[PDB]
Amino acid sequence: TAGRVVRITGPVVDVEFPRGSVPELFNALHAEITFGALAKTLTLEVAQHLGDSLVRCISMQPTDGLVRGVEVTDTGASISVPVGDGVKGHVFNALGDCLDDPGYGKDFEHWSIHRKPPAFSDLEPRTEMLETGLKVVDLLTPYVRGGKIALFGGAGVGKTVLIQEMINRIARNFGGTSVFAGVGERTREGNDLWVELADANVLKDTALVFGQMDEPPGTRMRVALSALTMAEFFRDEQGQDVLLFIDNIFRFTQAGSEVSTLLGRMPSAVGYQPTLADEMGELQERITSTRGRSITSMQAVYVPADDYTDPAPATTFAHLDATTELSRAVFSKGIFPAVDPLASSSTILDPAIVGDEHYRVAQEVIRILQRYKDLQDIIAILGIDELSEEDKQLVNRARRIERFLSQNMMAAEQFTGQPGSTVPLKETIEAFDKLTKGEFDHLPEQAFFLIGGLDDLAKKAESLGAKL
Amino acid sequence: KTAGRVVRITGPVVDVEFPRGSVPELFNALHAEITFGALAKTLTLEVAQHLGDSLVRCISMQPTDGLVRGVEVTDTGASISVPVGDGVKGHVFNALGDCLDDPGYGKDFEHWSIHRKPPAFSDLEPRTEMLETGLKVVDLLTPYVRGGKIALFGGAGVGKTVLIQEMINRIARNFGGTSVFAGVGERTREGNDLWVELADANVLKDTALVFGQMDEPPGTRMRVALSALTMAEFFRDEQGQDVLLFIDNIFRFTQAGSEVSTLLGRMPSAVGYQPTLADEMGELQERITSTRGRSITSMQAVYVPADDYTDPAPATTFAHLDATTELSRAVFSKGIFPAVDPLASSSTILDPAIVGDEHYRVAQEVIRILQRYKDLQDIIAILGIDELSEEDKQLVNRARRIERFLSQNMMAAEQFTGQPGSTVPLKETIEAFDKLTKGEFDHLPEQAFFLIGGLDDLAKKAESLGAKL
Amino acid sequence: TAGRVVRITGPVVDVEFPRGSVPELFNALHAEITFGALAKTLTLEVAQHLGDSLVRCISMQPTDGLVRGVEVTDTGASISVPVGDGVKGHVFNALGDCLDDPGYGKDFEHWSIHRKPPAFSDLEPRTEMLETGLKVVDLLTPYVRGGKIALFGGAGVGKTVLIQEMINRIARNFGGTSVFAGVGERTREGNDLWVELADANVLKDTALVFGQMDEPPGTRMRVALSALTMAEFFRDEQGQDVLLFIDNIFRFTQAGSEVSTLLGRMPSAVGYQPTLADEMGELQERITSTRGRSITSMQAVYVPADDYTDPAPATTFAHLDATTELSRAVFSKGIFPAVDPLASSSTILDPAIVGDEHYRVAQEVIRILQRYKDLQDIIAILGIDELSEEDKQLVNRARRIERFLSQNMMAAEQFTGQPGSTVPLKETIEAFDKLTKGEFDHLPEQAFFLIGGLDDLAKKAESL
Amino acid sequence: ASRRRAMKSATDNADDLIKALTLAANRERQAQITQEISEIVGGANALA
Amino acid sequence: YTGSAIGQHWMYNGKHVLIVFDDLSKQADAYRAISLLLRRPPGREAFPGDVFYLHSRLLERCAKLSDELGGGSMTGLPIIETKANDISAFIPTNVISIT
Amino acid sequence: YTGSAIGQHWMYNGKHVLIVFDDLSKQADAYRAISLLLRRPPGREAFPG
Amino acid sequence: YTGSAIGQHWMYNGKHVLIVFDDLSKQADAYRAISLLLRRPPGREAFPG
Ligand SMILES: Nc1ncnc2c1ncn2[C@@H]1O[C@H](COP(=O)(O)OP(=O)(O)OP(=O)(O)O)[C@@H](O)[C@H]1O
Ligand SMILES: Nc1ncnc2c1ncn2[C@@H]1O[C@H](COP(=O)(O)OP(=O)(O)O)[C@@H](O)[C@H]1O
Ligand SMILES: Nc1ncnc2c1ncn2[C@@H]1O[C@H](COP(=O)(O)OP(=O)(O)O)[C@@H](O)[C@H]1O
Ligand SMILES: [Mg+2]
Ligand SMILES: [Mg+2]
Repeated sequence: TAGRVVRITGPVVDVEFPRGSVPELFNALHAEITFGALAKTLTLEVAQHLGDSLVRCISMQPTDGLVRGVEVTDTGASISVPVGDGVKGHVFNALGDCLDDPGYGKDFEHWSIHRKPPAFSDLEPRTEMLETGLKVVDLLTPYVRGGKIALFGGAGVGKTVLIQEMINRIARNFGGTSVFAGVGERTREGNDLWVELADANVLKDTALVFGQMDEPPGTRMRVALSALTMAEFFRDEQGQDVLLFIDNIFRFTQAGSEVSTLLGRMPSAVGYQPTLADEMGELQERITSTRGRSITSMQAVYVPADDYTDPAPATTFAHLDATTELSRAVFSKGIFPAVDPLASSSTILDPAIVGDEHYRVAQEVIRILQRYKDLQDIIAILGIDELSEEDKQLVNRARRIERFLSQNMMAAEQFTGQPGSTVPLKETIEAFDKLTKGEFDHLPEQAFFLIGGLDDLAKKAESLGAKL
Repeated sequence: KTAGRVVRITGPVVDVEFPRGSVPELFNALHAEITFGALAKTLTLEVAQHLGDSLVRCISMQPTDGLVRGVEVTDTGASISVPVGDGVKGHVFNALGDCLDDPGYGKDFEHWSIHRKPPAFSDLEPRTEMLETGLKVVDLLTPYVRGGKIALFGGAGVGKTVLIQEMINRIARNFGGTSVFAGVGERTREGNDLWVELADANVLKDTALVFGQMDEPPGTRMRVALSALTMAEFFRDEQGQDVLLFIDNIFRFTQAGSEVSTLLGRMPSAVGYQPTLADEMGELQERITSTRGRSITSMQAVYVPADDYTDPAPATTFAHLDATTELSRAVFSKGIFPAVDPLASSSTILDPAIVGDEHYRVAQEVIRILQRYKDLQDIIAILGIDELSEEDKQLVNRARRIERFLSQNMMAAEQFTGQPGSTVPLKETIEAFDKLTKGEFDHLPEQAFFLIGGLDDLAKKAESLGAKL
Repeated sequence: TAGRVVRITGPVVDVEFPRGSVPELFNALHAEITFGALAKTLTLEVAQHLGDSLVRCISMQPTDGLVRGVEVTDTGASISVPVGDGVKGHVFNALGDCLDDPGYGKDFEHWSIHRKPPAFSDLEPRTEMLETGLKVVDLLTPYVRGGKIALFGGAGVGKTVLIQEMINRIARNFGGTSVFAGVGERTREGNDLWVELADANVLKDTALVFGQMDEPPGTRMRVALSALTMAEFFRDEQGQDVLLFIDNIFRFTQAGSEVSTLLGRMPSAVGYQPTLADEMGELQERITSTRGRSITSMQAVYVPADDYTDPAPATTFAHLDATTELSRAVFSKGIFPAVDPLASSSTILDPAIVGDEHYRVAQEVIRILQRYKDLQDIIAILGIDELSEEDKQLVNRARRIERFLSQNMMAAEQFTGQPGSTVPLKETIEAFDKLTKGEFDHLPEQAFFLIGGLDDLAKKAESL
Repeated sequence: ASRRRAMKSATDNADDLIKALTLAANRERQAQITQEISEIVGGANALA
Repeated sequence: YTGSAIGQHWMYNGKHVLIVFDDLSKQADAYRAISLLLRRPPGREAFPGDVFYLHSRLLERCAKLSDELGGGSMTGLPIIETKANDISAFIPTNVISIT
Repeated sequence: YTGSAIGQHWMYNGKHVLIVFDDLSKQADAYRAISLLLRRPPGREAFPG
Repeated sequence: YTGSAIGQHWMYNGKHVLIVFDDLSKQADAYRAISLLLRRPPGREAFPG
């Protein structure tokens, strides 16, 4: 009844089974690599039924050392991971194996990682602001409790630092459960996060699932599903509020595209798999709060080559309630967090949810920044003296506003030595109202760089000789 | 017997079926016969791939028009070989070693296979001896290396061939060693002009010319460089004689390789190029090299398609060079000859260790001024020079004078303008550009610096214009 | 001898035939969809011979409901459209089926839509000008008889009224006829054009052929050939001057590109079909003057991304002879037709064709209008008073010239009581020469609106 | 008067710059479409 | 097409219908995915050769019927999401030409 | 190539020939069309190598 | 990978290693060439998936 390996080509393995014993799609099969240096048990996932009792499968582990014709065993079910309160405080890989305690969790209940999304009738839109203490996020991209939040950006613009900052700000005081999913990111970052959570004593409430960029495409494709399965158990079964952090969700799509052509799929535009949107929707529609069951999800989304029109981020955009879009231009200016205020968005940034004052101040800030962006090239070529008095005043205000949107972040201390700060939402709204009214135009713009609230502004202005 | 037969013909590429045990080795030469009247000839096919079932895919050196399926194909048992020795000097050959200016000549010479491994890594030694050409821009900003590899990049009609002629005049003329010229996919009339010019200048007696030109099948255009390089290798490794190797154009070798790869059925790489582009280029280039005690100064003109310097061909060629002159369409448009882009060109020996502290300082100051002018072009294209600061205005005037003074009346440019060329000693070049960078000639008009040699020419032209140096 | 469907892949259908009965290329085959909801007769155009007595065909109708193995009939000829005087005043699809009266024209003579251009010796080696009677077109951008004219214009600038005017003029001043080819025709706009031409009473003089937007690419690709076949019959058999309209030619090119993609052919630069130029040439070279009779074609051209170097517009413009830009600014002035005198152009506006005096007058008009356009911004912002007296008089002269470029069209009668006017070319040239000289500045501006020659100008002068 | 002349010159130079940039941008647009199609069709052929 | 059929039932019965498609670009992406998975030849942006047909046959069902058929109407409000305000992309170009 | 061969016949007989190609852009387009119809992989601007 | 293995032998035995890859662009090009010669389906810029 067992199958045998017929073709091996990178992470894709063709397996022939006796007629009537062909495994179902997404079933987990087991093969053996007996070579001493690389001896292991490969988990393959059935991807396609090629016909003639052949199945195309994706290896979860490197196929180096695999031999043609070796026995392949069908487990009869999909990949399944342990679920329950025992996952909290531990590190797992995509297959449910505990890393910091091998063998732990083997006796837990195991849930299949493949699952349909919640029924549409159980979906309730979430409109409740989740305060963070970050000026730019709270003012322009207010996050939603139980909603879907994303941090878009190119390589090395501050997505991981921002995720760590939000773990510090949100998860530390969180009363429920946290799940972190490292998807195709740096192993060193995973170790740093593990140690930092242990230090903050947040780890006991956190389940960490890692599949890193050194893993084959299959692991990077299924790690997000594993972590989401744990989070789904905590949501549906345990009935508790869940935080879900994913970094980086683009790696799921990228891993899908890596094996797409080896599966016989004709490429789509920009070298992506034809089923980009379908797989992304299958994964994302599970990352949601249902009626009375809350998942506040925060996802880092890599934007390939800073191109926000790339198919992957463009498809991802529709699945989010709030989006903080980090910019390489803002980054290179030195502003941190390198948020693009004109590009970021939030579905609860309207007067009904945040109130008239907050909405008006945010809109005025956006208008000033848009006008400054329009005038930037004029200033570059013809100089600022050829602007009108109103335009010059607007430019001064806009420069101060953009500096004040930057903040000394708690997780950025290792990069600046400066301890971080938290600004209450009321103070943020008041300070930016004052800025838009021109009440701080007498201070040097350098006074507004990487500070907290108004008291920090006054102190830094004093250090620079100005008075507030 | 043991001869194969033609089974498939797809332009220059031919599939040949041999009896089992008689499949020729890779790169072996095979002979077929075209018997049709006007096209009757003998085809030389180079084995390129083993397809299995005792089939070999081969690249034809001559056009396959008139070839029939099933004709007998004979295996020479070896690869294409070319004549070598002192006898090749003064004669014109094609890629296969046939003498063109005197058919039958060199058939009795020692013959070397055109395929051989590059020198062992242990025999390689870096070369850093400066080669003084007498061109201001080259000597100052991109000093050439004696025994090193020099390249001249440029789009269509920017002056690559004229600069190759200039360097033949300036280097090969009073040269004690041998010279090998390899025309690779260039104009045939240019080959005839070079032949006649070398005969007139008496340099032909020391030069071996090998031509595979535009109207040749891609196989010939990708093997002629190997043939000429084989003659150069014989002179380097057997007679211990300093060798000059001029190649024009090596991008045509890459292009012919791309055409062959398309015909061979290989899956295309980016921009339609052959997947083995870098590998073929490296295999060719690593053979062009000096070894310990054996010097080859090679100078290759590299064509840049559609002025695109990021095209894979020149992009991979860049890594194989010690000095790289980059000819620019914009500089050419300004009328500056040689149309060298002083900011994109480079030389491995332009460091204070090799060329001295003052040479390096003057070169770096010139480069800094030109870079600042390039930066300011964005402002100047809109508002002109008058919106700049006084420092920037002074720098821009200095930069315009410098870029004009990097031009020169070349020896090979006389045929075009009728003006004899000029040679500038390196010491004078350094002194003159030091004076320019310090603003000692700012009062002279810009045109005083255009297409001249040293400071004496500068004085004469400035006086003729109306300013006194 | 009938074939049978073997493969169905969207609009592409493979058909197997007995060995000795494989249809010729471009032959029209018939198949039947018998499912009740979608029952119809598919027309298949043989595109390729795949071998083994299989042909790859493009379905002219959606293949939904088609079944493998259904019998396929070969008509023995390519797509044939009805021809004759009977096609006037009726609407046909790309296959020659009447839309306003199904079954009409079945008994007319039928011509294959695939025809070759006139032989080389039969072409006219001397270019000729088509005198329309419109001042602006005749003077500034003369039309070429048997030539091609691009029409550019945004919504609501009188493009439809201009087409009606050209239909009127070809029918009345040449004893000719018009064929309208709606390539990628919006059904709403097709119905609007039908009703408007009927109301204007010029529908009797025009034959409409619609390949509509909701059709598979094959009919959108062949509708232009169908209309051109009707026009060729009128030119060759009836000995008439024809005026063929194509809107939009870019949609013909795009339908060809889509057909090429469906047939699995490797796309060319910018993704167009490899044979883009060949198809464009095959279409355009049939619009020519032959043995004293001509087909003149006005063609709406869409320029992708406003990029005139794009392969589609670049290929189309290689065949065009004149350009007529309809300007929103000109229309907003009340000038009709809203032809942009400066954006428009014509390749025969040179001394060798239109003579020295026509060129001289046209160039003077262009210079004056260009100067006025340059001064317009100063006028608008800093005011006329700022301009010098020389500039003021030049502005007055240019305003009078641009008003006189307007004309009371024959298509305007249905909108305004006055009938249209025709202006002989010589009279137009002399009148505009005098206007440029400055012989009518004393007359008021309003005198120059919507009139014909100098007699109308004089009469409106006394009237005011 | 000289400022008027200078601004007229600058506006004309901006016209020329915009025209050249639009030409280059359209060339880049066409090249990108062609390259995307080349990649798509090459992948499809590899799977043929 | 489901929405268009539901609306067409009312339109042919003398009613007036407004249909919003949000967004047609997502439909085009889904159809491209299906066509690629069926190995149909691709064109620009990997779209099949009948994506323009996909959208045109849908949108031409929005019509103002004549009084003979009851005078019902369906008004279409297709929505297209451009990227970087690129209206010259393939699907935006098609839908702009169609509407 | 037809025009070139006709001219070459005269040229190789001591005659002087002037050949005009109007224009080679369209010949390149036709050759590209033939190559793409042959399914030869294209290069820059979809042209054959 | 050879250099990485040599460095890893020292790293796993308590030594500190510094490895320079000069440069990975050419390794990527070589891998693309190998993959194309094996006729594996290419991706962006002909690189393998
Ligand atoms: N130093 C110079 N002085 C004057 N004119 C020159 C000079 N160099 C080049 N030219 C002009 O440029 C033309 C092209 O020169 P050359 O043939 O050397 O260019 P190229 O880069 O080799 O061209 P191609 O791509 O056609 O092979 C020459 O015929 C001559 O007209
Ligand atoms: N708030 C900040 N303050 C100072 N430096 C920062 C900040 N955020 C990011 N950086 C710098 O930018 C780098 C990239 O951040 P990270 O989020 O790790 O990359 P990515 O955005 O690719 O995830 C960091 O290593 C850090 O040096
Ligand atoms: N010569 C003219 N005289 C009077 N009115 C005109 C004339 N030409 C156009 N118009 C008016 O301008 C409008 C333009 O509409 P139409 O001609 O249908 O162009 P389009 O179809 O592009 O909107 C018409 O409604 C018509 O009333
Ligand atoms: Mg990161
Ligand atoms: Mg040359």
